[PDB]
Amino acid sequence: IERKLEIEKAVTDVAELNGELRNRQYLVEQLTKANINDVNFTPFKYQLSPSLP
Amino acid sequence: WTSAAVVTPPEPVQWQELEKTFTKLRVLDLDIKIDRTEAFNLFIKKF
Amino acid sequence: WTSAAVVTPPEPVQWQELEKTFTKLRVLDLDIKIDRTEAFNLFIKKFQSVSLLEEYLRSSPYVMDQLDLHRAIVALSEKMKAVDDSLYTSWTLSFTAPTSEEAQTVLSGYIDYISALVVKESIENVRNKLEIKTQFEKEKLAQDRIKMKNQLDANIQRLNYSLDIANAAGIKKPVDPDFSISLGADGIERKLEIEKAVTDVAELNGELRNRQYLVEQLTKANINDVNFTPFKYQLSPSLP
Amino acid sequence: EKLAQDRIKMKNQLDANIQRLNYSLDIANAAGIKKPVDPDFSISLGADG
Repeated sequence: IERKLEIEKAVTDVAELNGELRNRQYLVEQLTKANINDVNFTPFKYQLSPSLP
Repeated sequence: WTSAAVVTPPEPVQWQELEKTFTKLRVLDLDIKIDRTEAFNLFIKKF
Repeated sequence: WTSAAVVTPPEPVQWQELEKTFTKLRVLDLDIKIDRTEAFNLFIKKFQSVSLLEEYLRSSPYVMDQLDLHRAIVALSEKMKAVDDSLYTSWTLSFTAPTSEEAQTVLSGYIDYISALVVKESIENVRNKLEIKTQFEKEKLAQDRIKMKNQLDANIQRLNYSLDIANAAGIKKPVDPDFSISLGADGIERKLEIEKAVTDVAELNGELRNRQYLVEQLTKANINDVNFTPFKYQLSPSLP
Repeated sequence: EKLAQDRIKMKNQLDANIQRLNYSLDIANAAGIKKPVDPDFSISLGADG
């Protein structure tokens, strides 16, 4: 018990023993890095493109 | 005198560069999208 | 002087080559179909397209033999018609020309020009879904691999604090919820160190190895130009 | 095609397992447990087994 008490007092970063917390940091990093680039699309389809009457 | 255009809501193949950008944020646990018919209604609305 | 076709949504037996393909992919957990009634509808949607029709006309040699051109092409384009005619669904497609062999040839050809577009689009839609599928699965494993590594890392730091507590209570041979001591300081030591020598988390994990197998087949899989018909003839274009 | 793909997924689990069994042989040894008596590398059966 006394060894265990001393190990937990020595904990500096709660994520060192925590996988969830670790992969969660990784999410926040991946999110922060990710970008939406200027993609082009046309919000419609032409049955008829503008006519020359 | 008069020019016209016949316009319909866009088809899947037109959406492919948009479907490459949504596969993640889907991986990043973000599921979003741009609904073809909703994009079209936004056109007719602004037009 | 008016040629006519009656078209119906295509029969199952016309879908067999497309079914052998979608089955290859279902195995790779890609549930992808082309609804026969959907292809029939996109067929009629394209067919009703003035823009598409003028393209066909301007590019057919048979129409061109026979710049007041734009005015002629706009006129021919007014002689193509499609009406919807109930047991099954069926549409009647028609075109009218000065001669009867002209009327049938220009209808026949515009049907094949449209049928070709729809077959190309449909084949590209499915490839598009494969490139989204293969994309997804690779980024997800790449991402799950860094999550397995991270977990193994916290599991090492935990085993590290297990050794230290096994020794502080003098359990050195075999036999707690946070730091499991059972194995005892002797095992926990050889173990603490087999876990320090792992280089890829995939070594001790059937899942991750199998996931690479998927991401492999998905990358080596091909959708090959299939040749189908988005409809079924009741009446092939007539000789009026 | 589903069999051909599962026959292969098995081989991968069998391989992943051999590596696991292989590191149990070593943890068995270093703990003294030679004869028949763990969550990640079970040594129960003891090194000779």
